[PDB]
Order: sequence, then structure tokens, then C-alpha cells
Amino acid sequence: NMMEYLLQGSVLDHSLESLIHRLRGLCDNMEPETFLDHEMVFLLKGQQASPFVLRARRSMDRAGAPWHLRYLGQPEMGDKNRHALVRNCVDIATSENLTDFLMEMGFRMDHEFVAKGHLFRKGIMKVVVYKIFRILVPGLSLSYLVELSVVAPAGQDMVSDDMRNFAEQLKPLVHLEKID
Amino acid sequence: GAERLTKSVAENQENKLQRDFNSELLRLRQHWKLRKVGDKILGDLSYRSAGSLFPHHGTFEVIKNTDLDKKIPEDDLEGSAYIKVSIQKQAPDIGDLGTVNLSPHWQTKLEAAQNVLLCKEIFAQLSREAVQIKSQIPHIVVKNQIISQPFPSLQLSISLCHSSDHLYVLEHNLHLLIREFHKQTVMPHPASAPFGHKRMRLSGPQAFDKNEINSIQSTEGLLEKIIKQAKHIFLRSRTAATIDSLASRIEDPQIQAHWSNINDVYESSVKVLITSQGYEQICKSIQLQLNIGVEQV
Amino acid sequence: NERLRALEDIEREIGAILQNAGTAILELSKEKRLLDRQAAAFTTSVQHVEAELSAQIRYLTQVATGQPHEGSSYSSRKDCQMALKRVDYARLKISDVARTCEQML
Amino acid sequence: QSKETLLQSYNKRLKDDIKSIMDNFTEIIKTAKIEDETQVSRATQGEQDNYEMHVRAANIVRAGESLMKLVSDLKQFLILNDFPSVNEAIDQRNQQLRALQEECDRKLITLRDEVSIDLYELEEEYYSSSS
Repeated sequence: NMMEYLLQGSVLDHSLESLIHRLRGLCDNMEPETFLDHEMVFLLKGQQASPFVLRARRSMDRAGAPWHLRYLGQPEMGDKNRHALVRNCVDIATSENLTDFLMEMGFRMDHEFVAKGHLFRKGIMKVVVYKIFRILVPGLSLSYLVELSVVAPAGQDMVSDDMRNFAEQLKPLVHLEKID
Repeated sequence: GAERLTKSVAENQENKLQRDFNSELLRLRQHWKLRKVGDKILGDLSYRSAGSLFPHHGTFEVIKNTDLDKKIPEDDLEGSAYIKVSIQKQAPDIGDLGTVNLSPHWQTKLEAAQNVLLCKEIFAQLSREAVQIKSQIPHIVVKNQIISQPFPSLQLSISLCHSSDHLYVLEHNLHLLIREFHKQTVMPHPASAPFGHKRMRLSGPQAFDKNEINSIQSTEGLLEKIIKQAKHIFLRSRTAATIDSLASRIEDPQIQAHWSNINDVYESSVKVLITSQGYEQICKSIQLQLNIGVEQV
Repeated sequence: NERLRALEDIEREIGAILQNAGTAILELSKEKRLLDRQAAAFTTSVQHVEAELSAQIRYLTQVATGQPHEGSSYSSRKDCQMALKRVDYARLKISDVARTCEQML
Repeated sequence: QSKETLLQSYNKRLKDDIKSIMDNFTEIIKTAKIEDETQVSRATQGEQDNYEMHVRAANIVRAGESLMKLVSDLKQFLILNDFPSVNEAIDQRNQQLRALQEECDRKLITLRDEVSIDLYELEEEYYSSSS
């Protein structure tokens, strides 16, 4: 039923102020904040030959927040000049229940990654800046990521033009686009 | 020409008071709201920074003067106003005179505008709450004076004044509306795309049947102020009854009451002991009653 | 903060460069000492002012799309106003209690 | 209407005006011609061309000064509050007002504590005394 319009964003590692101040100023929110979490992709597909990803992104800096998981894949060919995303389906989880259910039903951890950066929001949009590290479980590619994403029901792709205009607003700093 | 330009520049740099061009402007912007530069200025104190309000924004002052700010009229309350509350001798006749009884220039010229816009939002929210109020009490609606009646001997008249008990609940209502505004903005430490409230999704792990599903959000507006006024008159009546019983029972063991410091919004706490004259060992009866707002002690 | 002072100094330097060029031209065309050095300094100052103007014009162009920095901490302003009002009401009540006590004694 | 393009056009106009002022100054300096080249009509044409060049150089200098002043004023206008990426002034005002209201709340709390202590000490003498 629901859908998504997640757009990919990649800025140089040194260009940080021109992004943080512009996003804090143009139109995001009042009183911004940050975050920290690590993702755990999984896959359980024996004969179907379609590994379904289950990102159990748990916020390590959160006070027992649920392991909000999302399923994304199979980008729909809409050709609406949008972020070229697919339908999304969020799913909350309990404390250590994601790993528990992954072990019960049977899953294979494809990889593990951690993220850390600042947070931003919008009206019907959402942009996030963070940095990915490559380290063991106890604790980088030198490239930040602007996570301009939209998650909403199908509707009529009205938010696509708004997201395109918002990206054109931040054109002097970055240049968002789709991905394969 | 060079000497004239140099003298003008040295004069503008020496006396930093007549520097209206971009200097007082930088000071004002560092002290006031944003300015969408369409022609000269825009973006008044419309409280759109909090969001979820009615459109009344617009440019207010962009002009040269002679310490030389514009402070031009706004687009056009331009007056001192404030909410008024009182409880005395309810009457059906309305339509009287709303008497109002009242160091840079822009600050005093625009703070009144911000305040009257806030009072306009107050009255609009009170209207939207009184049009769909419950059947617990009557609610008369007039142009400015919405007199109501929670229960007899308590007739509040929360009127909006303009230049065209009495103080506490005023500040409480203003802070309630600004708290509403702030809540209409909550950061859930999100990763993928929840974009909601923490307690809203907390029903997942801690599945509450009907407690949190109803406690996540509730009604507000006029009911809260009504409950507060009811609590106020109830506390006043209880205190008056205790004082009268003390003044009457003179030869009888004089009653000994003791209030509390923690007086919450709705409920409070009162303590009282009999404490007969000159006998501390005779304190055989000492009770502590709480005088809630929407109920009895 | 520093960009404002930079632009002000650039304007003052442009004015001084114009004045120096005028004075050098006057001293050189009056009769025929330091006119060569004066003209060299005037040309150098004019070039420096032009370079500073070009650099200031070639700024990062923060937004150039909409009204930026929306929201000037109005919540904090209102909170401070309410705190001042609370202080004023407390002062008025304290003065009333003091008047009552003075009438008592 | 094309804020970026408008700023670019203003910068180009300012640079062109500065270059034109510099070229006019260089031309006025190079067109001295102290040698008596006027042979057809010296006393008339020489003085005429001299006065014309003087008036032209003065007008060019005045126009260049005015253009530089206006360009600096417009730059200060756009960098003052139009699109200044420095939004830390809002944070400084936030911190100042929050410290102010925190001090006010602390003062009010101390005042209410002292008032409550005095009120209890006064109640102990009021309620326990009647005749």
C-alpha cells in the first residue's frame, strides 16, 4: 500500500558547513539533533533466489528504542523524473527480538555497518547526513551521505516535484540523483 | 569628490547610530525574524516558525528614517491588547467598551503586534473549541466576550481586550497555546522513515490495550482553562469555609490548617489538624484532603 | 561577522585608492618626484580593491533559492517574555504584601 | 526572479564599471600630450580638447566612485541579512534568553521557598492563638 521516494545523496567529506548551515537555514526545522545507529542486513532465500533485506537498524544511543526495520527493493520503473524508489514497509521490533527472530526463522547476516551524523526533517520530506564506518562490532569511506528520502502512500507522485525543487534549492552544494 | 567621499565614510564609521543602510538592518535581523527579500523586507512575527497557524504574515517596516529604522505600520492591528478574565455578577447584556490600561523603537513597535497576533490566535482557538464544546456546561458566544458557566457561583467572562485569578490563568492560557504550537512541530532517533512520535510507536513493543492508545493524545483548549478556574474557585471556597469555621469556633478547639508548597495544575494538597488550645499531645485527629478540580475533595 | 568588516574595509580601501589616484595624477601633472611611486601604489590599490570585490562577489551563495534561516528563536523570546511577566507579577504581589505589613505595624 | 542570476548580473555590472573606470583613468593619464601638436588652431582647439578631456575624466571618476559605492552597498545588503550562512546568531540569542529565563526561574523558586517558610512560621502562630 505505502510507497517511498528515497533519493541518493553524496557530498565530499570536507564540504560540511555548506551543507549543515544551508539545511538548518533553508527549510528543515527548529532545534536540530543528531543520531547514531548500526544496521544489520539479512537474507533468507533458499530456492526463491530473492534475498530479502531486513535492516534491523538499532540506535545504540537510544534508550531502548524499538529496532525499526524497513523492507526496500525492486525499484518500480515509474519514469516520473522522481527519485526512482519502490514501495516501503516499516516494522518495529523489541529488545534483541530482531536477532532472536532472525535466528528462529533462520537468516544470514549479509553484512554489518554503522552510521553517525546529524538529523534533519521537512514537511513531507526527510533529509539526513551521516558517515558510514568499516569496523568490528566493538568499534570509513571518507564520504558523507545526504539521505534525502520521502516515504508516503502512492497518491499521485505530487511530492516528486517538491523533492526535485528542494534538491534544486541545494544545488550549489550537492546534486541529488537516482541510483541503480 | 574624493575628500567628500572620505569625509562621508569617516562620519558613517565614527557615529554608528545614523548608519541605517544595512547596519541597523544587520542589528535588527540579529535581533528579529527573517526577511524574505522580495522587494525590501517581509516575514513579520507571524509565529510561523512554530508552524500550524493561520496566514497573517506580511512585511511590516522597510524605510529610511532619522536610530533610523522604519517601524512602519503592519499589515493592521497596531494597538495594545490582552486577554481579560474575571468572575463577577454575570449579566446577559454585552457590547461594552473594552478598556485597555497601559530603549529602541522597533522593539516596542513590533512587540505589541506580536502580542495582539497571539491574542487573535488565542481567541480563534477558543472559538474553534467553543463551537464544538461538550454538553457539560453552557457557553455563550459574543463578538469578544464569551461568558460561560461551569457550575453556579462561578461565572467566568474570558474577554479579549483591544485598543479600539485575573492574571495567573492568563499566563497559563498563553503558555498552553505556545505549548500546543511547540508540540505541533519529537525526534524519535529515526533510521529508515518512521517520522512520528516516540510514544506513538511505543505501542508496538509494549502493547497497551486502551491506556496509552488513549493517553497518547487528548482534548485541550477551553476545557483546561475551565477546569483550572473550577479548581481556583473550589480552593477559594474551601479556604473561606475553613477561615469562617475558625472565626466561628472560638471557645471550641481552634482548628489548625497547613497548606502545601507543591500546588499542581489541577490537584493540590491541604493538611489540617484539630490541635486543641495548648495541648500538643491531644492531636488525635489530623486529616489531609486534596481538592481536585473536576471533582470534590 | 567578519565578512561585514571585510566589505567595509574593502569599500574604505576603494575610496582611498580613488583618492590616491587623483592625488598622484595631480602631483604628476602639476610640474616635472614621488609621482611614479604614487601612481604605482594607486594602481596596486585599485587592483587590490577590484580583486577583493571579485572575491566577495564570488561567495559560496548560501541559498539563493528561498528565505533562509527561517525562525529567529521566537520560542525563546516568548519564554523570556513570560519569565519577565512572572517576575513583574511577583514584584507587584510582594509590594502589596509589604504595604499590608506596613499598614499592620 | 533568478536570485543567483541577478547576483551574477550585479557582480558582472560592478566588475565592468570598475574596468571602465580604470580604462578611463588610464586613457586620461595617457592623453596628456604635453607636446604642442595642435598646429591648425592651437589657442582654440587645444584648449577645447583640454577642457573636454578634463570634464570627461572628472565625470568618469565621479561615475566610477558612485558605481563602486553602490556595488559595495548592494554587496553589504545581500551579505548582511539576505543570504548570510551565519545562523549562529540565533543560537547565541537562544543561549542568552535561556540563561536569562533560567536565572529568573531560580530566583522565583528561591523566593517561593522563603515565602513558604515564612508562611508556615506565621501559620504556626496565627492558627494557635485566639481569645
